[PDB]
Amino acid sequence: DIYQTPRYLVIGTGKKITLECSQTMGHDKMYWYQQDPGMELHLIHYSYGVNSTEKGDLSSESTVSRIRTEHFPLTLESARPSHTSQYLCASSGLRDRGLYEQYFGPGTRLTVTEDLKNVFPPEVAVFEPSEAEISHTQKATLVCLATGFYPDHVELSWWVNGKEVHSGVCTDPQPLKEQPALNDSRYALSSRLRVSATFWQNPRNHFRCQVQFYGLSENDEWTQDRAKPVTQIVSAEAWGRAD
Amino acid sequence: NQVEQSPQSLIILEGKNCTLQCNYTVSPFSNLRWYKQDTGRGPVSLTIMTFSENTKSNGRYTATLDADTKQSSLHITASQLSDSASYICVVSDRGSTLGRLYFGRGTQLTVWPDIQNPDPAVYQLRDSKSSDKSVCLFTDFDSQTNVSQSKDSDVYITDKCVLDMRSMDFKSNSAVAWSNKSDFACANAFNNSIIPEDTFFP
Repeated sequence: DIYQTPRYLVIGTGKKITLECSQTMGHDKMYWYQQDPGMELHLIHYSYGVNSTEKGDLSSESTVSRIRTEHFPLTLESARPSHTSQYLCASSGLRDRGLYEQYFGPGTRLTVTEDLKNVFPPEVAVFEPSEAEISHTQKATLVCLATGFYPDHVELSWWVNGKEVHSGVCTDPQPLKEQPALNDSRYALSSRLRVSATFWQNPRNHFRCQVQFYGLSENDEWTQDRAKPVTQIVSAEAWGRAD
Repeated sequence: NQVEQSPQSLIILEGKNCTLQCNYTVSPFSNLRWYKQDTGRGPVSLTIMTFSENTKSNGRYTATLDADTKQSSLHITASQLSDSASYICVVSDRGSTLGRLYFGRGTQLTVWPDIQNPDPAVYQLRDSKSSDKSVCLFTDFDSQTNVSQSKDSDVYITDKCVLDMRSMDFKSNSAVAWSNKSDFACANAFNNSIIPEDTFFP
């Protein structure tokens, strides 16, 4: 398939950046796109094969290289806020019918920030179903709250009895900004897990809200005397309540 | 742009059909595609059509092309929740390695549940005191109820979300409000919103 690393990247300003892109389908034509969240796909670079390198309809602070057919790394220069967005890698091979189909990678979500001192991991809390809901509907809704995080590099998941669930779960598509008047506002995100009342009333049932946070690496320089806001798991749990 | 899409966005209930439109000025023309892009992910190719083909299907997705009038439509049958995504029309000028791709801005589609038996309520959710917060949950309202974000950097209101209890054949909408400040109570958490008259406030 086609691959991209990193998936998430937070970086201070003025620093060099390289976004890796690999493809093992043996495809010749490869592309790089930039997309602001909610906006169109702007083509920025592409390649025809081994040693081809061309620019797209948007010129940026960026270069690519195609040394090999497999790898198509992108380099972003002196890191500038503007880079904040998603970078999509793609390749097209002759699927059939005389036609080339495009295949896209998972993408890199980049945030560029003034100072890394603005990076903070989330806090996670779980809230138990109200008795009122239980009696009125015979259902039970847990709410999970992730708050106080920057940047928006988060993945929330629910684990019941140690297995991940998707049924009965809804996570906010977009996060909230704690203070929406500030450039580097921290974020909050909310999710619901809904189960039957009897399930909830079994005190053997175990519920976990897990938030994977993508932040700094251990290699990244930290001078802030607080815990380095490294990539980490923050979690919160509840148990069934007989009542 | 040489590729324009219509409408900019629409919201439909599950069960219903809809039609997205693409018009282009790209010349010459070799083929047209429809991509589906889920939030936070990369587009997936749905369908490719050449200038001499009228129509191409992929499951409940059916694309139509009239190369004469430079117009394509994507028709979606029996919409479901997962159909919620951005749909992109892309046009290619030439049918080979040398062709360029032209991307429309895409159409945002949202698919809400069809809630026949609404039971709107605002519950208060305890546990924690882990958080010096109080969590309110507005739930079980039908899909016409609009949830408005409140304008207090103290009072946070999420937009509405659809949850699906697959094994019960049950779907529900919900919005979560909270605030650390003491001046806060679920009775007026959703005041800024027009909640139904019959909303259960326990």
